[PDB]
Amino acid sequence: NVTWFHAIKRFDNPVLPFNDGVYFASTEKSNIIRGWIFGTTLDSKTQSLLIVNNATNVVIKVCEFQFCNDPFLGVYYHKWMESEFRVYSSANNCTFEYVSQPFLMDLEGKQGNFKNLREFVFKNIDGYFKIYSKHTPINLVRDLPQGFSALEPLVDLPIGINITRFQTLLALSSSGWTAGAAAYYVGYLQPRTFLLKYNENGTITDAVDCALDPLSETKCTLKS
Amino acid sequence: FTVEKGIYQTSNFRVQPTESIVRFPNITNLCPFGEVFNATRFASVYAWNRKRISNCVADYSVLYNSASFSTFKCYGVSPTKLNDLCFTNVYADSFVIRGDEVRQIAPGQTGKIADYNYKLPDDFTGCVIAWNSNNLDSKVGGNYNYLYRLFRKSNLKPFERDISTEIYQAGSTPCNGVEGFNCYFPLQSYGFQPTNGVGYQPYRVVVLSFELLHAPATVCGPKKSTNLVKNKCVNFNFNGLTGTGVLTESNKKFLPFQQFGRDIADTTDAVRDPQTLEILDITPCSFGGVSVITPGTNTSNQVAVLYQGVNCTEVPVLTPTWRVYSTGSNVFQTRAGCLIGAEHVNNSYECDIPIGAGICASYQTSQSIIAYTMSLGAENSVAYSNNSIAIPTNFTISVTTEILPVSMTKTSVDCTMYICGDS
Amino acid sequence: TECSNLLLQYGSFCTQLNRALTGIAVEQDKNTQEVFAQVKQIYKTPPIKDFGGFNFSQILPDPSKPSKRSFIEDLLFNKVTLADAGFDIAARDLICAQKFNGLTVLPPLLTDEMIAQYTSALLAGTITSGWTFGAGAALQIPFAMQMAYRFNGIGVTQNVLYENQKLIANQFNSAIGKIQDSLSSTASALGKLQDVVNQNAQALNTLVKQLSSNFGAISSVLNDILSRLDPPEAEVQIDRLITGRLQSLQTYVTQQLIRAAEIRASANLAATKMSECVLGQSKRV
Amino acid sequence: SALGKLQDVVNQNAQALNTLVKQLSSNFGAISSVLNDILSRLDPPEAEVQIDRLITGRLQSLQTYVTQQLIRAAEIRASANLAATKMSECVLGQSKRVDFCGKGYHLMSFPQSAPHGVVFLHVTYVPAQEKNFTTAPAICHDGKAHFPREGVFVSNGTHWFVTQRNFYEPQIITTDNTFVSGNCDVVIGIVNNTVY
Amino acid sequence: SALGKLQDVVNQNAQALNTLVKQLSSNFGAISSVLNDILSRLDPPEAEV
Ligand SMILES: *[C@@H]1O[C@H](CO)[C@@H](O[C@@H]2O[C@H](CO)[C@@H](O[C@@H]3O[C@H](CO)[C@@H](O)[C@H](O)[C@@H]3O)[C@H](O)[C@H]2NC(C)=O)[C@H](O)[C@H]1NC(C)=O
Ligand SMILES: *[C@@H]1O[C@H](CO)[C@@H](O[C@@H]2O[C@H](CO)[C@@H](O[C@@H]3O[C@H](CO)[C@@H](O)[C@H](O)[C@@H]3O)[C@H](O)[C@H]2NC(C)=O)[C@H](O)[C@H]1NC(C)=O
Ligand SMILES: *[C@@H]1O[C@H](CO)[C@@H](O[C@@H]2O[C@H](CO)[C@@H](O[C@@H]3O[C@H](CO)[C@@H](O)[C@H](O)[C@@H]3O)[C@H](O)[C@H]2NC(C)=O)[C@H](O)[C@H]1NC(C)=O
Ligand SMILES: *[C@@H]1O[C@H](CO)[C@@H](O[C@@H]2O[C@H](CO)[C@@H](O[C@H]3O[C@H](CO)[C@@H](O)[C@H](O)[C@@H]3O)[C@H](O)[C@H]2NC(C)=O)[C@H](O)[C@H]1NC(C)=O
Ligand SMILES: *[C@@H]1O[C@H](CO)[C@@H](O[C@@H]2O[C@H](CO)[C@@H](O[C@H]3O[C@H](CO)[C@@H](O)[C@H](O)[C@@H]3O)[C@H](O)[C@H]2NC(C)=O)[C@H](O)[C@H]1NC(C)=O
Ligand SMILES: *[C@@H]1O[C@H](CO[C@H]2O[C@@H](C)[C@@H](O)[C@@H](O)[C@@H]2O)[C@@H](O[C@@H]2O[C@H](CO)[C@@H](O)[C@H](O)[C@H]2NC(C)=O)[C@H](O)[C@H]1NC(C)=O
Ligand SMILES: *[C@@H]1O[C@H](CO)[C@@H](O[C@@H]2O[C@H](CO)[C@@H](O)[C@H](O)[C@H]2NC(C)=O)[C@H](O)[C@H]1NC(C)=O
Ligand SMILES: *[C@@H]1O[C@H](CO)[C@@H](O)[C@H](O)[C@H]1NC(C)=O
Ligand SMILES: *[C@@H]1O[C@H](CO)[C@@H](O)[C@H](O)[C@H]1NC(C)=O
Ligand SMILES: *[C@@H]1O[C@H](CO)[C@@H](O)[C@H](O)[C@H]1NC(C)=O
Ligand SMILES: *[C@@H]1O[C@H](CO)[C@@H](O)[C@H](O)[C@H]1NC(C)=O
Ligand SMILES: *[C@@H]1O[C@H](CO)[C@@H](O)[C@H](O)[C@H]1NC(C)=O
Repeated sequence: NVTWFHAIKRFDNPVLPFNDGVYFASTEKSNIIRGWIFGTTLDSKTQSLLIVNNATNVVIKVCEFQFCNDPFLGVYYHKWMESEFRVYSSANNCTFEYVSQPFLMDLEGKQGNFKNLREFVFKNIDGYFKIYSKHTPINLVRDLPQGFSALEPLVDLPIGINITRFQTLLALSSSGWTAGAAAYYVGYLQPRTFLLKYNENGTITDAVDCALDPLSETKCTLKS
Repeated sequence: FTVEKGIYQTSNFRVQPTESIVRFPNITNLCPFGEVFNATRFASVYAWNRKRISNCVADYSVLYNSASFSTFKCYGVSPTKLNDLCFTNVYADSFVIRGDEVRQIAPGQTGKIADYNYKLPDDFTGCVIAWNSNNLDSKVGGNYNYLYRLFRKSNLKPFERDISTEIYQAGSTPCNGVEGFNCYFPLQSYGFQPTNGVGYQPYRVVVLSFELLHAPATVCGPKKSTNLVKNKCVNFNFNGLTGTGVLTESNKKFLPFQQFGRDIADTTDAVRDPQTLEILDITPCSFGGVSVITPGTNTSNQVAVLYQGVNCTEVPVLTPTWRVYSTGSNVFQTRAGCLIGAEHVNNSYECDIPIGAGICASYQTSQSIIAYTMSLGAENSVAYSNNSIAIPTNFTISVTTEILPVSMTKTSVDCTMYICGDS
Repeated sequence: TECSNLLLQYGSFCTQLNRALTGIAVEQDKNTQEVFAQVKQIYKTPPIKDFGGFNFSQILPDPSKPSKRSFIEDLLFNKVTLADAGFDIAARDLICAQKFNGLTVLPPLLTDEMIAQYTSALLAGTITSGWTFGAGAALQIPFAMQMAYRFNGIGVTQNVLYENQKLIANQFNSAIGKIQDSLSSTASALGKLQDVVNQNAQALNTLVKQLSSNFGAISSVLNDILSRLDPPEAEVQIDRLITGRLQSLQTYVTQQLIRAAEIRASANLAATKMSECVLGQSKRV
Repeated sequence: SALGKLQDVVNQNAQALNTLVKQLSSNFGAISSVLNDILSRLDPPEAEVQIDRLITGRLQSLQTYVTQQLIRAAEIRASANLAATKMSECVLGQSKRVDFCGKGYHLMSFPQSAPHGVVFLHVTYVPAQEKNFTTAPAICHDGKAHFPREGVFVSNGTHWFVTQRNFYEPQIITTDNTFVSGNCDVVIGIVNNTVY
Repeated sequence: SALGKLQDVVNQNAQALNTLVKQLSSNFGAISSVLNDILSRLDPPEAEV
C-alpha cells in the first residue's frame, strides 16, 4: 500500500512521517516537488534537512531553517510567472550545507512517452541520509508501471542527527486556479529479507520478497 | 624413528608475502583536536555538543601521551592501534559532568544521567577522554552555567539530546511554566565550586564514537602510504584493511561509493585503491599439503616430496623449511601437484605408492625412486569365435585365506574421573 | 600467529580432524578398487563382433573419443554435473571458493579413463567368456551358446534360446536402445549420484560460510580484531572465534564420517553386485 | 602384513585412547592443565573460571572420543555381520555366490579364530589347463536337432563328442546324452553328425 | 520379550528424547536454567553473559 498525492491551491504537501525510509518514484516535468524536508521540528527549531534537488544540483542544506506554513514559490508557470517567495523563509541558523555536481533531471518539458520515472528511495538511518535513485524510461503516464530495475546509490552523508518526521517542498489566486497535473507516491520501507539475483555483471536482475507469500518464502528458504 | 613404506602428509607449505603494502588516501591536514580539546567552554551534559571530524589525519598518539587526562579508556579499539587505523567518520562529543558520573558515561551503565541526558550504546566502539576542569570552569560562588536534566517523561535513546524545557510531572497534575505540585524545572544546576570535594568537581569529557571498517574511510592515521606492486604475494593494507595475497588488475565495476568487494566467507577478494581509483583482484597466496614419499627406512633413506595442488613453476618461484630439493633436475609436474626427487619413466608397473591421478611411485634399481602411470593389468585378447570353445582338461585345488575383524576392545570410561580427578 | 598459538592450547584436536579426513580420502580409493579392479587381466573384445546377433556397440568402448568410453558411459558423464567448481578437467589450481581457507580437494587415484578400462575389461570378459573369467582363466565360448547356459540356469531348456535366437537378440537390442533413449531424455535418472555430489558440496559450503560468524566476538574477521585490539583483550575475541570455528570443523568431519560410512556400504553392495551379477549368474531374487 | 586388517583395528583403538589421555595435558586456556595446581594456587571464585575451562575442553575431548568409537563400532558391526554370513554360507554350506567364499568355484571353507577376528580358509575349484575345441549348439542326425542334456558338443577336428562343461571328458553322442527338439532348419550353427 | 529388537528401538529413541528435554534444566554455569528468569532479573548487558 503506497499512498498517492496530488502535487498542486490544493497543496497536498503535508509533513508526512519518514518511518524508516520512503519511496518517491514519480513522472512529471519541472520537478514540481524538487525539494524535501527531513527532521523532527521542521520549523527552524532543529537542523531540519532542506534538500532541493533542483535542476542544477542536489544542494543539501541541513540548516535550522524556517519553513513557513506554505513554503512555496507559488509560481503559476505556463498558466512562467511567480506569486510570492516563501520557498526559503529564512536561515535562523545552520549545521551543514553540501552541493553536488551540477546535474539535471529530465524535469525539462517533455511528455511523449514519459521516460521520467525518477525512482528515488530516500532512506535515513544511523546518522545518514541515502538518496538511492534510478532513471527508468517507462512508457505509461498512468499509475506506477510494472517492471524491475535496481536503484543505484546517489548520496551518502554522515549527518548524525535524529529524524522523526519529513515534509516535501513544493514550488507551486484561488479563483479559477488550474490545479497542477503532477503527483507523487510515498511508499514505506519496513525490515524485510530479499533474495537478490546478481547477474554475471553485478546488477540486480530479480528479487524475491521472502515474506510476500508461501512460494516466495520457499524460494528464500532454498536460496534459489 | 622408523617409517614404513608409503606416502605421509606433512606440514602444509605456503608462499609467504614478499613485502608489505600500505594504501591510504593522501591527506595532510590534521584533525581539529585542538578545537574540541582546548575549547574555551564546554556545553552542558543535557546540551552535549557533537562536533564532526572528517577529511583529516588524526595523530591519536599525542592525545594519549598527555597525562592531563584522568581517564583515557577505549572500548572497541586500543589507543596504540588508533594511529594505524582508517575510519569512516568520527563524532567528537564534549560535555561537562560531575566527577562521580564519569562511571555512568561508560557503556552499559544506568542512572539519571544515563537515562535522561546522555546514554551510550551497548556495543560502543571508541575512546572516552576526561580531565578535571575545576580551576578552568569553577567559581567560589557556584558556576551554575552547567546544568543537567533530572526530570523526563521517558528514558532517552542512546546518543539522544534533549533541549526542551517542558515541565515534567511525575505525580500527574500536568502544569507548565512556573513550577508547583509534582511539576519542577527539568534542568538542575551543579554546585561546581573549587571548595567542593573530589567527585563533585566539574570534569570535562570528550568521547569519540567513530564507526569502523564499513564504508569508504575518510579520516585515518599519520602513516605514509607506500608504493603499489601487483602480481606478487604481498601484505596489503587498504585503509586499515590488512591482509595477505597476490594483487592483480581486475575488470570489476565498483559503484562510486564502493571500496571493498567481499567473498562468500566474508573475505575481501577485490579492493579499490584509495589513491588511484582502480579495482584490484585479491587472492591469498598459493598453498597446499606436503607429502613425503618414502620406501621403508630400513630399505633406504631416500625420499621424494609431493607439493600437492600447486603446479611446479611456483616452487622455484616458504613454510616447509627445507628449500634444498629446489635444485631439481628431476621435478615432475603431476595432476596431483609437483613431485620432486622422483625419476619419471614411461614404463607402467603395478601401483606401489599411490600419488593420485593414476600416478604411483616405486623404489627400484643404481637405486632410485621412480614415478610412473600405474598399469591396470596384463593385456589379453580372448580368442573368441562363434564356433570355438575352451574346456579345462585339468584342475587345481586352491586354498585362500580371508581375514575379517569381528570385535574390538571393550572400553569403559568414568566421566567424572577423566574430567575431574578426585576433585 | 596469534590465533595459531592460542589454538595450541586445545591439544591435538586439529591432528584428529586431519587424520579423520585422511581416512575418508584413502577409503574412497579403496571403494573404487573393490568395485572395478575385480579383474587382473585387461580383456579386449575381438575385432569381429559376431555375437549371434546381439548388439553391444552402445556399451563397448568407442575408440574415436579421447577417453575410450562407451556411448552410454558418455551419456552418464554428461547427466551428472558438478555443483561448486571443478574437482576433473582442471589444468591448473583447483580454482574453488573453498580453496581460500585451507580446504583442498585431492584427485582420485584411478582416473576416469582407468575406470573405463576396467569396465571395458569386465564387459569384454563377460561377452567373450561368460562367467569363466571370474573363476579363473577366461575360456571363450560362442555368445549364443553362453546364452543357452544362462537359460538353463533359470530353468528353461536351451532349445528355447536356439529356436528363438533371432527374436531374443532383437529384444535385447531393442531393450538396450531404450536405455540409451531414457538416459538421453530424462534428467533424474542419476539422482543417487547427484545427491552425493550435492550433499558434499552443500556441507563444504556450510563450512566455508561458517567463517562469517562472529560467535559473539566483535568481528568475524581475524585481521580486524588484531588490527584494533591489543594482545590482552584481543585474545578474548580471538578465543571466541577459535571455539566457534573449531566446533564448525568438528561438525563437518563428523558428518563426513557418517556419509563415508553410507558410501562404503553402497560401494560394498556394488562390489558384491559386480561379483555376483556380472562375474556370474545370480539366483538371488 | 597378512593380518593388517586385525592390526588396524587394534592400532586405531590404541591411538584413540592415547589421544584421549594426551588431552589431559592441554590448558584449553586455563593457567595450567593440572587441576590440583589450580586448586592449590587459587581461591574458589577465581578457581572456578580456570576449572570451567578445563571441564569444557575435557568434556569436548570425551565427546569426540565416544563419537569416533560409535562410528568405529558400526564399522566393526558390519564386518561382524559379514563374517557371520560367511560362516553360515561358506562353512555351514556350499555357496554359489561368485567370489563370496573365495576366488573360483567354492567347495568348502574352514574357520580359524584370530585375535578380535576370524580367518576363513576358502577351498575352491580352479580349472587349470584348457584346450581349444570346435563346438556346435546342436547336432543334426536324422532331420532332428539334438541338444546336450548336460554338457556341450565338441570336436577334436574329426569326431564329435559330448563333454561336461567344466572338465574335458569326451563321450560318444548317444540318445541318452542328448534330447531332441524340432528339426535342423531353425538352429543357427547346427552341424551334421550321427547320434548313436 | 519376543519383540525385544523392536522394543529396543522405541526405548532408545524415547530415552534420547527424554535426555534432550531434561537437558533444558541445566544451568551450564548460568545463574538459572530458566531463560525468562534471567531476562526478568538482569539488564541486557549482564543477561547476555
Ligand atoms: C555483462 O557483461 C558481459 C561481458 O562484458 C556482456 O556481454 C556482451 O556479449 C555480447 C556478445 O555478442 C556483446 O555483443 C557484441 O558486442 C561486441 C563488442 O561491441 C561485438 O564485437 C560483437 O560482435 C557483438 O556484437 C555485448 O557487447 C556484450 N555486452 C557488453 C556491455 O559488453 C553482457 O552483455 C553484459 N550483460 C549480461 C546480462 O550478461
Ligand atoms: C577324435 O576322437 C576319435 C575317437 O577317440 C579318434 O578316432 C579314433 O582314432 C584312433 C586312432 O588314433 C582309433 O583307435 C584305433 O582303434 C582301432 C579299433 O577300432 C584299432 O584297430 C586301431 O589300431 C587304433 O588302435 C579309434 O578307433 C578311432 N575311433 C573312431 C570312431 O574312428 C580320432 O583320432 C580323434 N581325432 C583327432 C584329430 O584327434
Ligand atoms: C545337415 O543335413 C544335410 C546333410 O547332408 C545337409 O543339408 C542338406 O545338404 C544336402 C546335400 O547332401 C541337400 O540335400 C540335397 O538337396 C538338393 C536340393 O534339392 C538336391 O539337389 C540334392 O540331390 C540333395 O537331395 C539339402 O539341400 C541340404 N539342406 C537340407 C535342409 O536338407 C547339411 O550337411 C546339414 N544341414 C543342416 C541345416 O544341418
Ligand atoms: C593336473 O595338474 C597336476 C598338478 O597339480 C598334475 O600333477 C602332476 O603330474 C606330474 C607328472 O608326473 C608330477 O611330476 C611328478 O612327475 C614329473 C615327471 O617325473 C616331475 O616333474 C615331478 O617333480 C614329479 O616327479 C607332479 O608332481 C604332479 N603333481 C601332483 C600334486 O600330483 C597332473 O599331471 C595334471 N593332470 C593332467 C591329465 O594333466
Ligand atoms: C549395432 O547397433 C548400432 C547402433 O545401435 C548400429 O550402428 C548404426 O549403424 C547404422 C548403419 O551403419 C548407422 O546408420 C546411419 O548412420 C550413418 C552415420 O554417418 C549415416 O551416415 C548413414 O546414413 C547410416 O546408414 C547408425 O548411425 C549407426 N549408429 C552408431 C552409433 O554407430 C550397428 O549397425 C549395429 N551393428 C550390427 C552388426 O548390426
Ligand atoms: C586357442 O586358440 C587361439 C588361436 O589359435 C588356435 O586357434 C584355434 C581356433 C585352432 O585353430 C588352433 O589350431 C590354433 O592354434 C590361441 O590364441 C593364440 O595364441 C598364440 C600363442 O602364440 C598366438 O600366436 C595367437 O596370436 C593367439 N591368437 C589370439 C586370437 O589370441 C590360443 O593360444 C589357443 N589356446 C589353447 C589353450 O590352446
Ligand atoms: C561363424 O563364423 C564363420 C566364419 O567366420 C561363418 O562361416 C561362413 O564364413 C564365410 C567366410 O567367407 C562367409 O562367406 C559365410 O557367409 C559364413 N556363413 C554365414 C551364414 O555368413 C559362419 O556363418 C558364422 N556362423 C556360425 C553359426 O558359425
Ligand atoms: C590542550 O591544552 C594543553 C595545555 O593547555 C595542551 O597540553 C594540549 O596539547 C592541548 N590539546 C590540543 C589537542 O591542542
Ligand atoms: C591521492 O593523490 C591523488 C593524485 O596524487 C589524488 O587524485 C587523490 O585525490 C588523493 N587522495 C585524496 C583523498 O584526495
Ligand atoms: C629393517 O632392516 C634392518 C637392517 O638394518 C633389520 O634389522 C630389520 O629387521 C628390518 N625391519 C623390517 C620390518 O623388515
Ligand atoms: C619416454 O619416451 C620418450 C621418447 O619416446 C623419451 O624421450 C622420454 O625421455 C621417456 N620419458 C621419460 C620421463 O624419460
Ligand atoms: C604453471 O603455472 C605457470 C605460471 O606460474 C604457468 O606459466 C604454467 O603454464 C603452468 N603450467 C601448467 C602445466 O599448468
